[PDB]
Amino acid sequence: FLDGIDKAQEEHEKYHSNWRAMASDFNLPPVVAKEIVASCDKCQCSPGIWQLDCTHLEGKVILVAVHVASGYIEAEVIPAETGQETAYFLLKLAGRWPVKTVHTDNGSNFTSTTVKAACWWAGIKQEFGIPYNPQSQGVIESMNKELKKIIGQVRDQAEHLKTAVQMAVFIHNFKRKGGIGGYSAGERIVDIIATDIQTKELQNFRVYYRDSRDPVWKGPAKLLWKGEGAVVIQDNSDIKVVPRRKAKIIRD
Amino acid sequence: FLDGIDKAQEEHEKYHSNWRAMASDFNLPPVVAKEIVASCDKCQLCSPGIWQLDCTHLEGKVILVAVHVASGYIEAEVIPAETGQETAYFLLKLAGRWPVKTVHTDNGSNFTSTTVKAACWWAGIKQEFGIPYNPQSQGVIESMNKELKKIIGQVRDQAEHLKTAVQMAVFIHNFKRKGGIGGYSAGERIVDIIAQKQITKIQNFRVYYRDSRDPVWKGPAKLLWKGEGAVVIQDNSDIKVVPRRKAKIIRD
Amino acid sequence: FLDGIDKAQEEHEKYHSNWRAMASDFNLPPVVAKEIVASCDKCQLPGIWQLDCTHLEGKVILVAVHVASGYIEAEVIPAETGQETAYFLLKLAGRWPVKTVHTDNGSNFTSTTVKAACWWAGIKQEFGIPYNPQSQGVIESMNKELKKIIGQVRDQAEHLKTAVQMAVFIHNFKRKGGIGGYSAGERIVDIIATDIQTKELQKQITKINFRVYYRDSRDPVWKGPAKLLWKGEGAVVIQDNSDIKVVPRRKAKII
Amino acid sequence: FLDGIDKAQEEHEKYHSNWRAMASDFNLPPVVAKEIVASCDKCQLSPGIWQLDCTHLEGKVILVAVHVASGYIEAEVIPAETGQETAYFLLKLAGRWPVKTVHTDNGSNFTSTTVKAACWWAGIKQEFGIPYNPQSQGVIESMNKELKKIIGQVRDQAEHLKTAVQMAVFIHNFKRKGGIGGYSAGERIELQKQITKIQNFRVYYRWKGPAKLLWKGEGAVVIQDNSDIKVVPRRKAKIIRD
Amino acid sequence: FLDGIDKAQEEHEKYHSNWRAMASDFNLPPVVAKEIVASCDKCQLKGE
Amino acid sequence: GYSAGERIVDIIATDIQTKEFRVYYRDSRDPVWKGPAK
Repeated sequence: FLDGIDKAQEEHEKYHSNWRAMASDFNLPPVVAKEIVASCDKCQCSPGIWQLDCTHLEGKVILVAVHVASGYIEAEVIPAETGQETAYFLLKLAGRWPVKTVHTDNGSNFTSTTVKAACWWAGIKQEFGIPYNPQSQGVIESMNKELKKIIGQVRDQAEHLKTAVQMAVFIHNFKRKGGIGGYSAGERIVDIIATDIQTKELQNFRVYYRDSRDPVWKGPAKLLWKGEGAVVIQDNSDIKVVPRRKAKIIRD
Repeated sequence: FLDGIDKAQEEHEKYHSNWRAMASDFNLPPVVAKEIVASCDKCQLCSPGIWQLDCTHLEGKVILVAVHVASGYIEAEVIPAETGQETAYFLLKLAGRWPVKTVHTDNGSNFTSTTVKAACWWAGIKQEFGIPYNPQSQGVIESMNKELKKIIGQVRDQAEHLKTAVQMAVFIHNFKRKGGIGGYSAGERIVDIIAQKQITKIQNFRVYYRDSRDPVWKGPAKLLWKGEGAVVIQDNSDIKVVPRRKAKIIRD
Repeated sequence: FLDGIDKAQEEHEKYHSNWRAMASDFNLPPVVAKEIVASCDKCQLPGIWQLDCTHLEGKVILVAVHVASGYIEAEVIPAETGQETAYFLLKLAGRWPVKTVHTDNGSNFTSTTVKAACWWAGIKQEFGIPYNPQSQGVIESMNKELKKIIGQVRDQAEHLKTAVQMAVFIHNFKRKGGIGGYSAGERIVDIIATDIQTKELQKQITKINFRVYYRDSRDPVWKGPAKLLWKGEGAVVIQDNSDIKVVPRRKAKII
Repeated sequence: FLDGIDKAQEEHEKYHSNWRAMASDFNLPPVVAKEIVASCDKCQLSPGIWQLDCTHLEGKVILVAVHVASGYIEAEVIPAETGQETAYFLLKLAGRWPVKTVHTDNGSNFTSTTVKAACWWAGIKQEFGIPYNPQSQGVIESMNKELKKIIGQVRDQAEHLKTAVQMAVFIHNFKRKGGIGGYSAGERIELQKQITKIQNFRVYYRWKGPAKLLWKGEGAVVIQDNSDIKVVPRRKAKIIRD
Repeated sequence: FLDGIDKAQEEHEKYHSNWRAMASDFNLPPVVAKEIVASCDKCQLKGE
Repeated sequence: GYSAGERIVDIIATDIQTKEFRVYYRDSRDPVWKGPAK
């Protein structure tokens, strides 16, 4: 495993990624894997949802996007805060992935005409203001701070801070694997989108829910699932989880 | 006649069928079709996955014929010789076109040949020799043999070699002769008859866990059921429900 | 058109694609999509099949593929003459309802026999480079994968032709994959049943044909034919060259 | 799963299909599924393969990234043909997909050192010349022509190429669905960790020599000794870590 | 009737004879003669 | 043809059915909330 040890050490010389990742390069139990971090001086929901934000590191404007469900990053140093350039970058996000809804604030950096045209052409919905759960915004701001610490480290390696911003984007996409089972943002992204296509396909049995309180039976309800203790059904826009011994079964 | 009726007459001269096409597809009145068939000298007027096979001779040439019980969709090809090896090759060619599961023969020496058994194995085709155990196909196999012989009796004027005339007759009997229940050509009916996939579509569907608070936690769920206004997904050791607005579904 | 079809047309104006979306996602009948691409100045462009050849181990192998599902029909051909390709194309035409075929301009397809085969069976053929040779690249990649398959199966078959057939079947049924791990057979059957239902849907769509001849208003002359739009008791609405008119049924004739 | 194991092994005796398929017959995690290919004599043998190229249009330079395995095309307008911009674009590529090896046209702007530097610190390999598979060789130019044709219609709705290029890219990524069954390029576009976790254990069974451990189920312990796979009950063997 | 259909059409492009005239002259089933009239644009001159 | 008694039955039932809090409208477009709306 000396080759694996050398490879993991080089990886930390380049990436300083999570020790959970480096356990893979070591191909060794965690006890040694902690040593690379210990010795390291700088160390020791719908798939179509995205959010856009901004930060002002070192007097420059950095606009960052995150896929909420997986900790993915898409970022670019923007020359100016004008809505025209944000429109171009939102065009990029929309082209590269099937993005359905975007959560930003009400500011003119997003309510400008160009952004509205971008959403109109690409087919994206946007929210303007405070989301119902600003803890997600707090999480992405914490991610912004972690990217900033990352930058405070990488800037030893990049002559231009913009390039270090990109370097961080990639480090967090792939090298910094963690959470659940130590997975990179790329892995979660890919798993989520494959799940999404299989769920489009998933989206011959109908049920007459037997409302014994009348007593009466409901009409041609659909069977969204036949669990073990209950049988979900949908009735127009309402989804009523019926009792498993009080649901008729019609085979179509 | 109308351009459509003239085209139908030319299609008759091409395909030796009058009533089965223009009376049904071309909406010709029955009187005109009856007059045409009167003038036409060439117009003398179970367990899906179950096929027959048989051997026939004509003008010193051997023809192996594959039939379908469930709609009378007939495949055929001229054989160089009655030997078993050619029969095995033809049955091979059969296997890849439709999910053949069990065939019945006439216990002939060329069919009891070992190589036939070998092909039936490595393809996965079962042999049920003797006569079929359903009192419809027993005379139906010979009736469709007679039908093919009669079709060739008219086709032969447009082919000097049987090797092409046989395919001509096969196309006629597969599509240009439409009848039976509502006037469905054998090919159509077999489309219908052939029509685990849906289970395997959703086997690896994991879900980004959220809840009614609309969070960005995106826990490592497994999709259990979809529909009726929400989802049913397991959360580690427990079970909950989430509206469709959240709980993004991805492949594992 | 329907709100869905109007939305599809607006999405075309937004995205400059007609057939790839409304024919597949919006379940539009192929005739309407063809009419739209014909009218679409920005669109220069189940019955589609392609035929090709390969020269594995010094022998000629001619392979057909159904574009929409990854199906295979192949046979080791004794020679490259158009006579035998005519016989095999006869086989393809008999076995499935094949409407159009995409090959090259070579004499292996422009020979007289192939033209007679298309004439008898009712098949159209393209000769040359298709507008999207990436499909040809895909089928060539499939040819290479069949060749790797052969490099493996030839441990099992005494005659390479038989291994060619074995591969045909393996890819038809056993090698299920894509979308939800489906065999070429499953996709083929789904597509053709959907095609039957779309013929029925096209019939019911075109129902709502009718030539209407009518006496115009104050005009002694009868005109027509106009397209019928709506038929009440006593009156009809008619389309006479993009000019909607309302005519009492006493002054109209519906054929 | 012994029935599943036998079925997958027979399938390889007949088909030698992808181990990804055989994971289904096994109905088991990938660690065992790799073994059928590993033991297969005709087996035990490129997604992550992208092209890059430079194009010009109306006096503007456009760098285009393609994917061989589905024709999913990325692109962006470049301020100038210099190498540094190319390195920045390739950087931006690295973080979106696990790019592993790219091929170029040996141009001076691509043979520039900074391109090599970026390919290193990201971990991207360069295979210059022309691709060694006779599909992408004409496919790269065919998709270049496709992008040019798409722009030929897009241009009426964008006065600057910098936006028209992204318009064409979104069209070619999703709004053009075709190929096998009509799948848009975007749609078309753990086991090793388990293998690495267990490959440091040695098993002594019945005592016989050391064996490579493969699985540690609930009722058995599958091993591999002398290039042969033997199932033993759990109590009949001892597992130690080396 | 194949012979008579071609003749009745030629006579109809001159005379526009109604369907009974074509059926009597060219020995036609009433449905065929009616189809000849029906597909004439110059013979559609009466409402219901 | 309703005698006064029946009509008054009807009127008083209508009356009881007709017998049968301030809000901050949350303008998320800003996002912002409105004042003491009634």
